[PDB]
Amino acid sequence: MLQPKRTKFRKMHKGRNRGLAQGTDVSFGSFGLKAVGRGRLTARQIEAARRAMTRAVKRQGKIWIRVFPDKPITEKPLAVRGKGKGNVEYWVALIQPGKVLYEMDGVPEELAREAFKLAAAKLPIKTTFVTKTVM
Amino acid sequence: GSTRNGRDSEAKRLGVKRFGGESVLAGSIIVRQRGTKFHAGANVGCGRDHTLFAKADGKVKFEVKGPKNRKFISIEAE
Amino acid sequence: GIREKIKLVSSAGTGHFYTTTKNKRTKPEKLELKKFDPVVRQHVIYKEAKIK
Amino acid sequence: DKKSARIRRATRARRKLQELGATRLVVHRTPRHIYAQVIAPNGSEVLVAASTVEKAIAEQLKYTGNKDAAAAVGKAVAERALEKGIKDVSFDRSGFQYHGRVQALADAAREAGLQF
Amino acid sequence: AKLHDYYKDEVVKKLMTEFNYNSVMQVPRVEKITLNMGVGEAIADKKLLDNAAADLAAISGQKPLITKARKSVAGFKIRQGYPIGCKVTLRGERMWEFFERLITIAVPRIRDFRGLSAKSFDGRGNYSMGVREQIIFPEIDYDKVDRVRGLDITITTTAKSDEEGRALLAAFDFPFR
RNA sequence: UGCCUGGCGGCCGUAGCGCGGUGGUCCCACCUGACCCCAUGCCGAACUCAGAAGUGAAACGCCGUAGCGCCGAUGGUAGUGUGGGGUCUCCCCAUGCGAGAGUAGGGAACUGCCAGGCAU
RNA sequence: CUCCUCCUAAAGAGUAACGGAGGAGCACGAAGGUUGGCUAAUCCUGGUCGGACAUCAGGAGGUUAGUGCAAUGGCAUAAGCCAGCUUGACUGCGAGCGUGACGGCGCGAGCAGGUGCGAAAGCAGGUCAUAGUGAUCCGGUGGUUCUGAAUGGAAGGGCCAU
RNA sequence: CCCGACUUACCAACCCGAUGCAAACUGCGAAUACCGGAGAAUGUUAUCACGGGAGACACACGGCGGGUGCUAACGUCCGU
RNA sequence: CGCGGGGUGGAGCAGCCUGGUAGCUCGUCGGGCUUACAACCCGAAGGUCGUCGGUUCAAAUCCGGCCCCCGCAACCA
RNA sequence: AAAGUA
Ligand SMILES: [K+]
Ligand SMILES: [K+]
Ligand SMILES: [K+]
Ligand SMILES: [K+]
Ligand SMILES: [K+]
Ligand SMILES: [K+]
Ligand SMILES: [K+]
Ligand SMILES: [K+]
Ligand SMILES: [K+]
Ligand SMILES: [K+]
Ligand SMILES: [K+]
Ligand SMILES: [Mg+2]
Ligand SMILES: [Mg+2]
Ligand SMILES: [Mg+2]
Ligand SMILES: [Mg+2]
Ligand SMILES: [Mg+2]
Ligand SMILES: [Mg+2]
Ligand SMILES: [Mg+2]
Ligand SMILES: [Mg+2]
Ligand SMILES: [Mg+2]
Ligand SMILES: [Mg+2]
Ligand SMILES: [Mg+2]
Ligand SMILES: [Mg+2]
Ligand SMILES: [Mg+2]
Ligand SMILES: [Mg+2]
Ligand SMILES: [Mg+2]
Ligand SMILES: [Mg+2]
Ligand SMILES: [Mg+2]
Ligand SMILES: [Mg+2]
Ligand SMILES: [Mg+2]
Ligand SMILES: [Mg+2]
Ligand SMILES: [Mg+2]
Ligand SMILES: [Mg+2]
Ligand SMILES: [Mg+2]
Ligand SMILES: [Mg+2]
Ligand SMILES: [Mg+2]
Ligand SMILES: [Mg+2]
Ligand SMILES: [Mg+2]
Ligand SMILES: [Mg+2]
Ligand SMILES: [Mg+2]
Ligand SMILES: [Mg+2]
Ligand SMILES: [Mg+2]
Ligand SMILES: [Mg+2]
Ligand SMILES: [Mg+2]
Ligand SMILES: [Mg+2]
Ligand SMILES: [Mg+2]
Repeated sequence: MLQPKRTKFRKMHKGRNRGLAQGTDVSFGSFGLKAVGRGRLTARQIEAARRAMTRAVKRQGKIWIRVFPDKPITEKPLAVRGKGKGNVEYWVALIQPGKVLYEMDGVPEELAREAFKLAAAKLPIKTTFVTKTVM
Repeated sequence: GSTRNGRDSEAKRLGVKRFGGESVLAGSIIVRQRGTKFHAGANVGCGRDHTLFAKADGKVKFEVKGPKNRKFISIEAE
Repeated sequence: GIREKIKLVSSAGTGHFYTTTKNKRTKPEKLELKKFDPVVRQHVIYKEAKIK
Repeated sequence: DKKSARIRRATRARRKLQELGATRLVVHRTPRHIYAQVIAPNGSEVLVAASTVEKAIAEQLKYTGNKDAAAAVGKAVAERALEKGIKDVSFDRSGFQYHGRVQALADAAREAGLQF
Repeated sequence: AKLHDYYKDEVVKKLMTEFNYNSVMQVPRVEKITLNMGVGEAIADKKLLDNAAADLAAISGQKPLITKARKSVAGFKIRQGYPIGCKVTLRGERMWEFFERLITIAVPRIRDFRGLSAKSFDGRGNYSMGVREQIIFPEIDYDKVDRVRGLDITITTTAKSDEEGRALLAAFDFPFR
């Protein structure tokens, strides 16, 4: 479960999530899982997908996670009415279309495709399989 | 529960009062600022709170001058 | 607010006084300064006294 | 660096003089020579000048790098300025201490007639 | 003065032949000699700093300058501005006389002396050594000392490297080991 | 008229660093002494004074050199004012404005006043 | 619950919530004026006690320091550091301007008188700036070419300082 | 005993190269909006000042930019 | 949940307020008295202060979280 | 004055 070791501030404005992603190329491995949709990825989701991927490849090759959950999300407890911002409960990464979420190397393409499909089944956002390009 | 926040200070109405090319009388405030984001040029004074004000009648002129690319305000005599 | 108010009384005998404050615990010595007396219209010596 | 230190020393007074729009009497001192210039308020035009590297001044001096030479240069620059009809300048010690040769030059200029 | 004349009359040509300098201004020179006493016990008794300064003045023939702490340090219980040392800077004739005295009298009187280390160079041709006891200087009377006191001696040289610094020092018959 | 140097400016990295070379008649610098004018919370180091034996070593100036800094299009992309639309958390269309980053490329400053030296 | 700093705040000002974060209710006759001078943190190497960290020397570095106290905006011509002399932390005024519903609050050249520092040009009407605060009434103290219930005084009142 | 000599399941600070994120980050930086000047056309002076008379100081929804809430509410609090 | 108060040698309790190594009683250990034990007498040791961060030249101490404990309150229909 | 136990 990824989460910043420390932060300047405990709570963050909701903000919005417009635009296209930066970091749209396979930069470290040979294969990638890329977001086609827009949304939030919780640390639990990132880790559930990481587990699925890693077990699919039998801990062979190498795996990079290109996104990090650095945005804290607060909630108000049940049966509370104002009275200040709620408590931080989990952490998310904001995802825009085109964002490469994970990369893989050191395995055959068919196995990478299978592992990535198993991983995408854990995620709330539509994704697509990509490969490294020379330019 | 309750919050430990909830405080603020009154707005200080700083900023540029007379923009480039405006005709002003001597004494007119040109900019209110904390410290010297803008610096005093010809016919301009810098007060104790770093307010820049006209020392002569004329037209406001902004420029960038010197080795540090600093911003100066002067008054062109009209 | 440890500093106490004091007056500086003109030595010219006019009764003119300035007022200020003083940390009496750290500087027990009497304050003495040359200041402008507008009654005689000259700078003269002014000496510390009680505020009233 | 000595030169950079002296330039830093001189900058505040030079900026004040420029802001005041004064005509400068700028002095430059070296171990061997001393120089004086009268510079217009724009800072880029020289009205009169005098130094110990001029033959007409150096030929009358035993040594060009002492107080006597400084006084001669001050007198000469003041006379040339008065001939041009200036009469009103501000002294610019250029980061040198107001002392010794620099002071002797200034005193000679004052005696010869420059008002500062 | 004697060591200065010795420098100008033999050491310059020795070093010029040794290092093939193209200019006499390239020859390493002895810029200054700085003596320092780190009297860290003055915080308990400032009079110890006074005694150390008197000893330094006797040794160098010059009034020492008291040196204060640059910043507060918790480990040594010192606040910024606490007087904790004394130093003397020697140049010119005083430097040369002290250099001669140290070479010819004080250094031989070092307890169990077997030569000074040749590795005590900072990398730029400056030498630093530590004197454990001030009594090696005849200007200090062994009977009137209230406490043994050491010091640091730094010879600052215009040499560009350790080899040139050690060559210059050895040209004066420095007692290297 | 040209070359070199000093002072004061304009300008404020295309102008600054680095690396290599080079200059002492003059100028500059280091430099030589200091009882003195003046000075060191010690030190003639600095400041100051009196000088001119030595050296361009350092510094400085000049020349060369893209290893950097710096500058930098065209095109596209992002955003966006107004009007319209959709599957409306976000977008699209018409019109107008149009980056930042990156790419090609540029690039080892230019210049005014006065003074001095040399050649002419 | 009043005051200050940031963000929210949509690149002029202003802008709400029991929105997100921190501070004030002082300090200083020098920590104020001015003249002259100066430049940081951190690390590496060498050096008696001395060590991770004391003082010394050199190098790298270039403000990553500093600012009487929050935060922001500033600061090398320093507003940061040191020293000499000092009281401009002056009195009367004030072109003009900013900011407020108002009461108010703020910036201000320049004029008169007297002053400090500087050879001089000049700078100085507190402090790098922005918090450090409390209307009116009622009274207290000093001053005063004002008033003084028949008149001279006095009481009380006004005005100025507090 | 002082030393030391190797090795790492190893952890690895600094620096170098590559990849993202920020309301309280900025070596860049729009569109708009705002201040000022000039010019034409148009507009029943639409502007400013002073004076007589008020009402009003419970707002609602919709668009856009946001805080809060769950990018919940025919929710709540600002800007337009 | 809200408001307070706390956490320091093996046990109970001071110091905290207000920044510069922290103590008492019982207990433990060694010795002594006793035939032996207890009581008694002499001597000695034992905690960087609940856990982390922040401020600071320096934190048991000040500030901010987190864990455990105690006491109040958690209501009108 | 204070002397418990095996
Ligand atoms: K050296
Ligand atoms: K260049
Ligand atoms: K704003
Ligand atoms: K002062
Ligand atoms: K002073
Ligand atoms: K007003
Ligand atoms: K009265
Ligand atoms: K009557
Ligand atoms: K009266
Ligand atoms: K809303
Ligand atoms: K609205
Ligand atoms: Mg936004
Ligand atoms: Mg983004
Ligand atoms: Mg504010
Ligand atoms: Mg010299
Ligand atoms: Mg050279
Ligand atoms: Mg373009
Ligand atoms: Mg561009
Ligand atoms: Mg170059
Ligand atoms: Mg605004
Ligand atoms: Mg706006
Ligand atoms: Mg409004
Ligand atoms: Mg409102
Ligand atoms: Mg509010
Ligand atoms: Mg408070
Ligand atoms: Mg100064
Ligand atoms: Mg008026
Ligand atoms: Mg006057
Ligand atoms: Mg005077
Ligand atoms: Mg005041
Ligand atoms: Mg101050
Ligand atoms: Mg302040
Ligand atoms: Mg009453
Ligand atoms: Mg009567
Ligand atoms: Mg009467
Ligand atoms: Mg307009
Ligand atoms: Mg109301
Ligand atoms: Mg209302
Ligand atoms: Mg309402
Ligand atoms: Mg409303
Ligand atoms: Mg909305
Ligand atoms: Mg309806
Ligand atoms: Mg509603
Ligand atoms: Mg709604
Ligand atoms: Mg009831
Ligand atoms: Mg029993």
